[PDB]
Amino acid sequence: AALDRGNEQLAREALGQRQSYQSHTEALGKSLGEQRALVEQVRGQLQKL
Amino acid sequence: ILELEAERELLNPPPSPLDKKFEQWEEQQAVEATLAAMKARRS
Repeated sequence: AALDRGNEQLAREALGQRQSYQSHTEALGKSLGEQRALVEQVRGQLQKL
Repeated sequence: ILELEAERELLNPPPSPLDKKFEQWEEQQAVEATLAAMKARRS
């Protein structure tokens, strides 16, 4: 919505701002991809014991 | 007093001046558009 004015500099500022949040989102998405795969195996071990 | 004022500011960071400029611009756009519609509707 901010690009409507026609000043692309503020658009560049916002786009450069969101990149840190994108990087953080990817960083957490990487960690979840392995924690989810590990908790299942722990649950299986408990079930057999 | 200043120590406590800064210490509570550290825990919850204040918003960036860029955010304040953006929200001020949004408010100005909203009020300008609304007053334009105000002038156009009675006409």
